[PDB]
Amino acid sequence: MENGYTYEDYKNTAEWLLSHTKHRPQVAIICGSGLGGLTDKLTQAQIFDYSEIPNFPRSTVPGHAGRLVFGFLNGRACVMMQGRFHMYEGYPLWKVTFPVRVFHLLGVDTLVVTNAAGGLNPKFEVGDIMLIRDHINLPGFSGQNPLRGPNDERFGDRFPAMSDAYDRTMRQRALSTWKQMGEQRELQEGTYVMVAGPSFETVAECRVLQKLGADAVGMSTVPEVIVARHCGLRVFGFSLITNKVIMDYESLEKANHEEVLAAGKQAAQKLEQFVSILMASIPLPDKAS
Amino acid sequence: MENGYTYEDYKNTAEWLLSHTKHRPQVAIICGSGLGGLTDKLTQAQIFDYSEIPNFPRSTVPGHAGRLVFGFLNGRACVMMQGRFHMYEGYPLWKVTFPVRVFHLLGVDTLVVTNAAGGLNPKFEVGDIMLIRDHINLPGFSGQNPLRGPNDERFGDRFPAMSDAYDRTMRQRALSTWKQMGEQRELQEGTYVMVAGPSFETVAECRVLQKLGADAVGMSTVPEVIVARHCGLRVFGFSLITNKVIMDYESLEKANHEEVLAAGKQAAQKLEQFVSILMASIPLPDKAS
Amino acid sequence: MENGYTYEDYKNTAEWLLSHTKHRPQVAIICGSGLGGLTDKLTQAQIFDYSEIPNFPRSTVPGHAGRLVFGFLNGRACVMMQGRFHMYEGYPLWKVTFPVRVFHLLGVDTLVVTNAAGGLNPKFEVGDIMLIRDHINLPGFSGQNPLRGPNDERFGDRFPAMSDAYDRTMRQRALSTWKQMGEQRELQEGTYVMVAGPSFETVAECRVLQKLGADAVGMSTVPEVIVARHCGLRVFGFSLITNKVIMDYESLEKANHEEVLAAGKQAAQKLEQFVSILMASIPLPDKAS
Repeated sequence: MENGYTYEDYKNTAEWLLSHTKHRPQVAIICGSGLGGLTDKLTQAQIFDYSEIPNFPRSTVPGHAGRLVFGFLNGRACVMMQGRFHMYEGYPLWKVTFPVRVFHLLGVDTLVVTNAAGGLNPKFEVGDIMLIRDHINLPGFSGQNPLRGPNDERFGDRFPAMSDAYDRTMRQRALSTWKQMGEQRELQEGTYVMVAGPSFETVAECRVLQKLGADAVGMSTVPEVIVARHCGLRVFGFSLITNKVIMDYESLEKANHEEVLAAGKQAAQKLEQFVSILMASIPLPDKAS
Repeated sequence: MENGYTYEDYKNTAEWLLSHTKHRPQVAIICGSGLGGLTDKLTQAQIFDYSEIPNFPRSTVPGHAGRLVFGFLNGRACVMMQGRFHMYEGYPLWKVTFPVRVFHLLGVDTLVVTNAAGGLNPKFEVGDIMLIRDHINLPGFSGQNPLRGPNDERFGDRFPAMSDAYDRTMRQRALSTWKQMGEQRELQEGTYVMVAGPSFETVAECRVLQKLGADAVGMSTVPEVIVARHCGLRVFGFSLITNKVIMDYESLEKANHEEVLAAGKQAAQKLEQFVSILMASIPLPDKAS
Repeated sequence: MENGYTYEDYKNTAEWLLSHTKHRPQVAIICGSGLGGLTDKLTQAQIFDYSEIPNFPRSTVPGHAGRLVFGFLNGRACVMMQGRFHMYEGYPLWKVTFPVRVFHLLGVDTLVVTNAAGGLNPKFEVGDIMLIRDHINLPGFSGQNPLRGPNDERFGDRFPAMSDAYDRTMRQRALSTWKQMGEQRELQEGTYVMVAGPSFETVAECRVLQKLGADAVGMSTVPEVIVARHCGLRVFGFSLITNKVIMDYESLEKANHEEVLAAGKQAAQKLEQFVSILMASIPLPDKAS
């Protein structure tokens, strides 16, 4: 089953993208539930809705918010994805991941991946920010992987490693910075595990997920990271912790992400600022030092 | 990948169903290996084979037993599914689950799901009845989920919860009743884990299944329960324990479910009676108390 | 979803195979990364490239090495598969497994399955040979199983067991023989777990894989074994251990299988010799004793 997308298809989409924007971004950022809020911060912002870009997986049903805004965020030139794509939505992983491949041909060397997890480690408060340090791809344990097909050496190897996925440096460099800004609560670090399907994890499941030694759980970020690294992109990311998964038999109270009122607002604002002062710590190709 | 079934398709099938039967059931029951034996108990029984109902996933190869019999079981009006459908049989989960959606439009508020598991908890005898208390969907950990596609708000939310799947009340109300009837052996309670594929679990696998903290294992009941709850149906179910999965290196004796002689007969008879005196404990919409 | 291959399709391919070769093999061997090296050992060797056999899944992109050579190895008549097929390559499991079914109709009663794993047990050196003793099919935990469809009683049952997969005798008979030849290092024994997708296991993943109690990991050998046993073939196999999966945060050195220089040569040579003196321990249909 090869990818319905042929190399010329990306070429095409990059080019296009590169003939409609005087902008050459060095960083792609992927925005997650209640986090497209970061696109307000850009400067020289230039917005293109998927619908409009030649082969772009167009968005489904949930709302009018999902487009590609180019701009300037603190010194570095970025591309930002508002509204990503998930497996639950019906998309083959060669669709969720398409963006990353074009970003490659734009000329992006770094990618920050945001998301809003469920925490599973008993020391996490809704509000927390977790530096993804690692992942657990269950979907991939079974062949649900974006690199599943004939390989495209123009993209990468056949068997890329992942010990290594989320940069040690941008991870040290992130840790330091939370010093810098001198924040209240701590900037967690843990493993991120993915789970596909839309319904939520029951309680035996929350317990497997936790015995597997995961700290947050969600329905995104691993496909995109894998094919990001396949391509040699520098990857680092964070998780906004919204829920706090029940590992005991009880009457859940909970019902939202950010919908309620400050749930995503409050905690989402701090990561948006964090991500924004981090642009500064990301090496600049012109390594003219 | 949306569901090959469009809302009008259910509408159609319900209607039909509702213009061929003077019966309006308030309970659907799903019968599992060696348990269609319950349809003998109905009264005012009205039988319709799948083949005959407009979009109904028609049955495969194993035998002539698989149809939909409406009737009367102890006071409540039920619909009973003799011979369910599995993933191993080749069916997308939007096929295994179709029935549940029509039951929805029939006007069913409750669903009991029977099945015959393998026990994995070292205190279970073949014969036992386990109240499923919870589940572990491995198939779904990877995107094999029935809610995988664009959502149908007429059916439900996008991200339904499952902490909650198997009613606390019908579960207390079941526990009590085994008192009532005053039975010999005890009515177990545990977690039910699903596994797709037809071949049986080897011995390292039986051990993962058990470390994951499951108590019974099978190849059904989770899809149907998930989309049952998606729809706000009251769900409760049981497992008949037929085998007793080997977690040590040895020469299995075993070879059947019920095929042998009383294997499914004996133990299947008690659950059929149990299910039958439970109709009485299920609330009656006319809540005229 | 039935198998795109209909019984007449195998018939056809066997026949063909059986009208182009005066050879009737009693053993199929499946060769794995850096192990087609065994075909040099045959005698009366007769080579047929996939491309050429009527329905044979033809090979992809990686190189010119992948064909079916019949011959004579120590007394027994074998068929040897140079270059197997994987899920990562894009193949439905009814494609990876096709070969096994024809071997069935050739008249093969035994199958040895080679492969080159990653070791996960902390006592294994790259170089080691592990007698697969058992398996963990994650792909199958989710419905990615070769027996997924309508059953073909001419092939087998519906629900075949696997406690039993890798022969106790050929396993004792193998153990003894490493005595016989009197080898330096020991002939390991452990559980083999499969994982699909091409990229490599990160470090939380290596830890799940190991908590699941696996000892080696790879991207082959379980489909083929399952449908081999479905068919009542005697199965036994080995793993060549090439890597030594990182279960700690560190800077991997590693980069190859056999590519480097003696990595696959050295260790691959010993298994090829081992497999070769084992032909002698495999019962001979003419049981004229």
